[PDB]
Amino acid sequence: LIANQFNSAIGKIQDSLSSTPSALGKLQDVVNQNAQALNTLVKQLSSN
Amino acid sequence: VKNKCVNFNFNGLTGTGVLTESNKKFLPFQQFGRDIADTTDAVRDPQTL
Repeated sequence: LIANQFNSAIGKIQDSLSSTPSALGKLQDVVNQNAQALNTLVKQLSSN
Repeated sequence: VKNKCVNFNFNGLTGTGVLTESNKKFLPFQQFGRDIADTTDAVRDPQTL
């Protein structure tokens, strides 16, 4: 019984991750913020 | 002179870099091309268009 519950839970984990697209936002936001900072720095070259 | 680091002076626009045959298709009323950081990255040769 414990073996079947464990295997079923792992399979539900992988296809739930495969379905929901907004799962990894904790990582993604980090990347976004860094890129966004660099972006503003570049356009500060175009100010008088 | 192309594919060499040269000092270019195109109609008073001054700079340093490598001139390369491009793939950008200018419209006939345009004579420059700028970057996000306001640096020219495409230019039209005033003698041979």
